[PDB]
Amino acid sequence: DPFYYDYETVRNGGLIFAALAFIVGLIIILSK
Amino acid sequence: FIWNSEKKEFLGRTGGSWFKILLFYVIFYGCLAGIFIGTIQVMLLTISEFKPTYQDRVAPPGLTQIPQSQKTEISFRPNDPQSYESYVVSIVRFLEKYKDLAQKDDMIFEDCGNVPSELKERGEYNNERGERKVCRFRLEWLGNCSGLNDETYGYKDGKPCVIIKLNRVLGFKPKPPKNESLETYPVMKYNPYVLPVHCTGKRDEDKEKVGTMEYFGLGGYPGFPLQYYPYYGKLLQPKYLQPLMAVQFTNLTMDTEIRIECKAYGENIGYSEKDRFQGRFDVKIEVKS
Amino acid sequence: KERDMDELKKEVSMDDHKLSLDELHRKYGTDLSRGLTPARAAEILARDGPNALTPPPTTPEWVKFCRQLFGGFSMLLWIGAILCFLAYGIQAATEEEPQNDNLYLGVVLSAVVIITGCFSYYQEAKSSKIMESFKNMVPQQALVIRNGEKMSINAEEVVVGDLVEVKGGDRIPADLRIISANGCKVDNSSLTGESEPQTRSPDFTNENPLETRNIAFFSTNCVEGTARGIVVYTGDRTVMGRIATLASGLEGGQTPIAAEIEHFIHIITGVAVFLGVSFFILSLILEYTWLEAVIFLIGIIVANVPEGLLATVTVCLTLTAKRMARKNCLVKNLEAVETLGSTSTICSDKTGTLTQNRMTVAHMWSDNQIHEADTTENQSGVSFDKTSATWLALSRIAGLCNRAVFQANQENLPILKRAVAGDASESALLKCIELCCGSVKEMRERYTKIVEIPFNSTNKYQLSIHKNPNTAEPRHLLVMKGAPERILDRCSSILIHGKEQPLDEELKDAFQNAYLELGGLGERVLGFCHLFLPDEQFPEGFQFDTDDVNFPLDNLCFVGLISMIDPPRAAVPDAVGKCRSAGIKVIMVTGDHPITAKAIAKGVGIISEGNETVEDIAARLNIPVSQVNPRDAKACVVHGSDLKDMTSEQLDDILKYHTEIVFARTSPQQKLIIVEGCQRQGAIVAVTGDGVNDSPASKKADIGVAMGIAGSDVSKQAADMILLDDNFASIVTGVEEGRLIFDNLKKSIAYTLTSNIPEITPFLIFIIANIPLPLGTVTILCIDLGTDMVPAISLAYEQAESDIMKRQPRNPKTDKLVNEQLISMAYGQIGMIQALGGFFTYFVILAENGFLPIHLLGLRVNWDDRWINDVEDSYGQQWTYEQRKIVEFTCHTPFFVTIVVVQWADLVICKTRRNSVFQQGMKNKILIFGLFEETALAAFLSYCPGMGVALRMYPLKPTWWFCAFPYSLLIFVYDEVRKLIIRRRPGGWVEKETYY
Ligand code: BEF
Ligand SMILES: [Mg+2]
Repeated sequence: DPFYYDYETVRNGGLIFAALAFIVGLIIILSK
Repeated sequence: FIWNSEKKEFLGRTGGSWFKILLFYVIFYGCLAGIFIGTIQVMLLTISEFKPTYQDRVAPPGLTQIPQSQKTEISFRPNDPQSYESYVVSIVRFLEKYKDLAQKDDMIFEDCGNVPSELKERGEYNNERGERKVCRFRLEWLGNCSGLNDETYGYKDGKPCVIIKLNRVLGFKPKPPKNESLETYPVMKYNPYVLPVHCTGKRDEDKEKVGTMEYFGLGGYPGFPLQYYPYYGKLLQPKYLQPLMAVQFTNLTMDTEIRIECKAYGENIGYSEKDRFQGRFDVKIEVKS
Repeated sequence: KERDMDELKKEVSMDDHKLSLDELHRKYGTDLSRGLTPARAAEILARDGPNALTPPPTTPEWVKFCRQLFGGFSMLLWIGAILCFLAYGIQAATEEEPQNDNLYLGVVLSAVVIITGCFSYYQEAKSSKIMESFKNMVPQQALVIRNGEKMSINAEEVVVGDLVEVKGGDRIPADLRIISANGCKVDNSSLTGESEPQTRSPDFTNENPLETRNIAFFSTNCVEGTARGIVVYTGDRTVMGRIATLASGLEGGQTPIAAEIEHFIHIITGVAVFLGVSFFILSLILEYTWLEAVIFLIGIIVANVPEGLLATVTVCLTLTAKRMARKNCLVKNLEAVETLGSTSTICSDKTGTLTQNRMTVAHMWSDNQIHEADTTENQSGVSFDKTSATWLALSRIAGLCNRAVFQANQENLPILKRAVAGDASESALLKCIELCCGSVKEMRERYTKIVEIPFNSTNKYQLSIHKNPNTAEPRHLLVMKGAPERILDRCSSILIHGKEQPLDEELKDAFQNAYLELGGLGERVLGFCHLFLPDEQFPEGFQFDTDDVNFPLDNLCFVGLISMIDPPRAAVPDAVGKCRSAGIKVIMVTGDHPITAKAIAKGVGIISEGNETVEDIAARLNIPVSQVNPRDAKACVVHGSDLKDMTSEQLDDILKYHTEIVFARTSPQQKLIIVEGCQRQGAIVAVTGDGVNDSPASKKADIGVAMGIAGSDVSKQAADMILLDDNFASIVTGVEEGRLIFDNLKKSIAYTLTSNIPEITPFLIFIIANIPLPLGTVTILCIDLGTDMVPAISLAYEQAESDIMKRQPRNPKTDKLVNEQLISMAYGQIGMIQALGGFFTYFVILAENGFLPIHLLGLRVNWDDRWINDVEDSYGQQWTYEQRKIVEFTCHTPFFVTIVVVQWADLVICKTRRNSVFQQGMKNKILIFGLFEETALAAFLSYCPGMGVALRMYPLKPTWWFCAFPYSLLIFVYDEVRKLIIRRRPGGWVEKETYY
């Protein structure tokens, strides 16, 4: 049916998008 | 200071070069728009002129009423002619489009089964076929309430009554529940070609149950006939007349207010706790006289 | 009648020192050597007040905390909170939705304000905490005589009119009239700014009672000798008591920053009410019945005011003033951090301030040649050629001959800033010995002191004799230092390269002209001489005595002069070289003497080598001074004599027609009206000091500066800044930072403000064309205050776009923090294109699911009715309530996504105001982190589970992000070609209209 979206995977995935970005910056702001 | 109103060779603030600031702003906004306007014009060539690209949000259709009251509460007086006029003017204009002389041109209408029939697939959802005929609808199939000249009129002046209508959903081949009905309460063995609903004093506990209901349908069933589903959309079927369904409350204590939930069952039908109107239906009533 | 009291305090004081000691003995009622009995003194100690300052009259309790709760912007935002609750009103009553809507906002507003003030109060209380840990008041007890009998009672039981006896080391308990003395030099550096220690005596000398000799002054300490004298003024009646209180009793004056805060609130709220309030008039002006026509005003107008910037600001300053906290220079208040960058004039005191207030060897005379010592405090300077024997001799001379000695714990301290109980000349001399020619511990114990002669009364000579540890000539050694004129009289033989000679009148006038040359350079000169004794006439065992001439007083062997002056702090001169490089006038004010002040200021460059005063032009022409046109002297020296005798427009003409100004001999109060005078020009003024004559000038300056160790206590609580290490190079940092932090904030404000255009424009048209609510408040809360937080802070760490110490200081009138171009920029063009993309972001979604754009006109009416569960689109689909509201809050959530996106373009293009971002680069770390974190917070918020349930915001379908792309793009493109054309042709058009 065209009336059921897989919302849970793109959700599992922006959260991945969010951490990596969020942690790249924690690798960006502590250059040591 | 606070007096730069009309300064020499200058108005309040600046002005000798206003034409400069102003002209820049017209081009700019005139160009901020010819961009944006491009962009939305783009966005408009990618919308299927026929099917909604995204339909997932209406996943569970719902049950609405004809007298879309203030708060699903029908509070009237079976006496004062005006106590009930908001409500029956709304009923009078709702089915203004379902009288048989309105639907005279056979060119766009066709005479379908007068019994709940099978899915009238008229092709595919593209425009290769011409304009599809619309199955017709005779006030007859709604009895004792606006069933023509026999009774009705007071439209519920005495024992209150109301039509339930499904939300047109482009494409909905509504799937009803199979003959193994997972607790569908008292209903007849016509579970094949029709989609049902029923109403209750209260939800899932003890109830101020006070009511004897009587349902009116196409040939006399309690639901929705499949020979009119799913809708082919407004551009492909104008003036299309979706199934309506009428429920009547006879034995009503008058000076007290109870509640009534009308649910609708099917794999193709679902329910939401946050939306009391998804898949089910709520109305409170008070025949105060 | 206390302003009349505040005014006889900006006036020079007056007294009565010029009387016969008998006329003295008649007025006050007391004896000269026997004093007043102690039942009369138990009758005067309670007729008024014990010799004591009324404690600082300022004691605000911890309820002073509502101060950081109001002000200019917080109190300008204060209304908003109440307005929200005022808009909250109807919801509470009429069954609507006050439960969780217009109530949380109020809490948020309050909490936000609360935070803003709970954090700019906490700091301003960890810096009133770390300056109250330096006040070590050791109370010092007066030697008071009472019923003849020297009775040293506590510093607090003494009275006007009984004797007090100072010896060496006793702080002066109060203001006296010397009636007797013996070699009594006291040190008033702390009270009037006089440098070298000043002698005290009973006869009557000058008339300005400060510089006179028969009067001492509280807080100054008696350096040497002993004196007797009579107490004139007690308690708050002293001179440093008239001055502490007038210091205490003037206004801190507004800082140019909270001002650029105010004219911003003028424009913020200025258009806020002008548009919004007048714009909801329009709501009811169309046809909306009054009753519910303004039922949405509380909120739609709320977006216009930029909630959040309040926090972003009090941090951009907090990070700056944590960096100045790492270089040893504390701000008592926040906003003063900037002030220095806007300084066009810097007053600065001589003693204790510009200098070390410690006598130190300056120049030296040997072999008819002058040698400049090292005169700094951290030994980074020029050391003379210490190879000649003339030096070796002159050295052991000064080393052997001194009463001065090191204290026990004086080893690990710098050889100069360490302590010396003893004289000044003997301290500075002992000092330049232990540094230039080895240690003085084993050189003053190698020679056995036979008979000494301390400083005498007639002539000038201090002398001693020792025996011979050398192996060559076992003859005896004699040494003597004394005045050039009175030691040139008793001398005859000379010394060079190890062999003697006699006095020729050629080198006696090369001596009379490098005494008058070294002495005319402000330096107190001292000759040094020695002689051998005829060891045939006095044997190797004859212990001489102290009764008669035991050795030749004439035909001695002179060696060399030796000069000393109070030398500047090391970091002083370069600090000033930068001062004027940035075009800051540097004027010098000091209560010191015009020849010592003429030599120090030429030495520092306030007066560049080479302006002649009105006086250098007149002794050189050999004409009367009244002859030269003051127009031709670019520099000038003014004796505070003429100064009492002077008005405003006059003072107006001096500061105006004179670049290099040095004021001399000015009472504490006379430094006020100086600050106040450089303040009748419209410029801002930055004052730096040491003792208590600055308390008034340090408080009335836009900002006052003090010293930490070398300072006193009445101008360390009045100044608005303190210098802990006493390093004066740190000021060079401060005009650089306030000028920079200036230019960054300008970027910072324009960032959050641009937000405010796609912020409200939604609440606007939503009323215009009757469409659904394209953006929510919750959304409005996570930008002004949620994501936009860290990027508006990362922009505070932006670096410099040209040479900052190159451009002259800002004109407080012209260069506006928020000038009218920024708004034509942030509110004018960017926020517009900004609105453009969120709204483009807004149509695609209602269109893609099913609601075409031309369809949505007039819609919101049926769409905000909680009961219309059948709502047709253009495709003919019927939609319930919670369904299309769900489509609403996810037209809330990505609009916000689209925002941050353009907020990318914005933050990247506000980073530089003039320079292409490819020349300035993304070297800003935090700013990268900002990009990363802001996106992450955002993307965390939409996709987090039960986010639709809590905040009314759901996961986005993927094809939504990239909709703000060519916009944030065209944005970056627009401002970059903007910031290139300004680099090419600034003079014509472009720059003038835009450049914020
Ligand atoms: F202390 Be300063 F020389 F006025
Ligand atoms: Mg000083």
